[PDB]
Amino acid sequence: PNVKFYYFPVKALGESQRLLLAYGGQEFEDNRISSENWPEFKPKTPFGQMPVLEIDGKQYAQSTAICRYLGRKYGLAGANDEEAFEIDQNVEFLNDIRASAASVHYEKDEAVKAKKKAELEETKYPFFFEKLNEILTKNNGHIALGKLTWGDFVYAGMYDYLKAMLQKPDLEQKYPAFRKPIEAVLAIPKVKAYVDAAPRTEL
Amino acid sequence: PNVKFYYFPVKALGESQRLLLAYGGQEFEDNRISSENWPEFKPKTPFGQMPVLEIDGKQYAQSTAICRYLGRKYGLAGANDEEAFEIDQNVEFLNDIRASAASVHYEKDEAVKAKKKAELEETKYPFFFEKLNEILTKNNGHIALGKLTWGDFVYAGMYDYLKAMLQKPDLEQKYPAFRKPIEAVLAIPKVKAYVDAAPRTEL
Ligand SMILES: N[C@@H](CCC(=O)N[C@@H](CS)C(=O)NCC(=O)O)C(=O)O
Ligand SMILES: N[C@@H](CCC(=O)N[C@@H](CS)C(=O)NCC(=O)O)C(=O)O
Repeated sequence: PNVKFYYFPVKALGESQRLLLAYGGQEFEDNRISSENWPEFKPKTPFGQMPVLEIDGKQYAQSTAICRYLGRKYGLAGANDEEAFEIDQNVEFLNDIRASAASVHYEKDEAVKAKKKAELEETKYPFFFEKLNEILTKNNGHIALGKLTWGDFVYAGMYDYLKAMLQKPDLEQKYPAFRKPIEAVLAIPKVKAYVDAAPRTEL
Repeated sequence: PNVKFYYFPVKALGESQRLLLAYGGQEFEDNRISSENWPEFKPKTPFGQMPVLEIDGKQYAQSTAICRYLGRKYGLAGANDEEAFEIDQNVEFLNDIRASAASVHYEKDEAVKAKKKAELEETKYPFFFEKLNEILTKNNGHIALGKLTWGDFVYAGMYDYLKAMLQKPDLEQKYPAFRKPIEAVLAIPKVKAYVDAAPRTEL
């Protein structure tokens, strides 16, 4: 199909779709829209945001919903309702970690940012990280089902952005499992080939 | 099946599952766990939080993932991948509105809460509400597909909690469409019967 993907020139919420498209052997226009040019595209999007995936002229918005749809098309969404559920479940936990980190990162008052961070360090982060370590260990380096699923692509796509927001670049020294879903996705030749060819960004 | 649902004695994130179970004609133990007793249940949950749905001893956590699963079991998740996608997409937009309201509501510093609110009033809320009004209008009073789906139950379950966080109890005076998904769910006899029999809470 004619496929076009629209997102900013970063990984953040959109890289997981690019990686999923690479997995599926689906060639696509990687439309990396600069901040300066974005406003001319914004009213053409379903909700006024990116990412947007366009397939034969039909637009799909909302990052996780797009990854789930691509995961289903590429056989990465489990074999029945209960398996599909587990992936949704573990990805929704990942989104809580992202949301908690985002609440610190996007605080523009450096003083309030500082107290929010301290508070999360003692009350949510330790529990999130131990829980993520349990899940990655239970699933042998994967986010769900003990094998490759679309949830590994969501994890791989957002991992650096998460780390940048957590302000622990050194996260995976205490938790070497945290690298494993990325390794699983980058082990896939097509995906490795796309990543080797693609720009790098810090988030 | 033997079904048990565990959540706090409020609607917030868990009411949508109770309503979906009522729709499905699935009798269940509505286990409303008080804050004071919660800690004894917390280590028995998959992630250390509620809601948790237990079916024949197997636990399902993560609210949206549970609603999607129940929606699929009850034929409320569309008829193909593209329809299922649209529901996921529009519910993920709803979650952004919730997340934005939550960032104000859970601010414990009343001064900072005040500036965050003012900032959202001029920069995200007007766009969210117009966009939600468009979606509800396009879909004839529903969150997606122009008909009843599991996304209407998510909306119905969280609507009061959202309003309490937005600090616009008067939301649906400017936007009478905002009441419609609730009307669609409450029009269903089993669901109306459960709601008539169930406790009321302000969120
Ligand atoms: N829930 C949406 C969130 C999308 C979102 O926040 N997009 C941001 C970038 S990561 C954006 O388009 N900002 C531009 C704007 O709002 O004008 C999704 O996951 O796709
Ligand atoms: N992403 C989870 C969030 C669950 C959540 O935040 N649960 C809260 C109540 S709404 C909770 O269990 N708080 C108790 C605690 O953390 O000890 C979901 O949607 O189910």
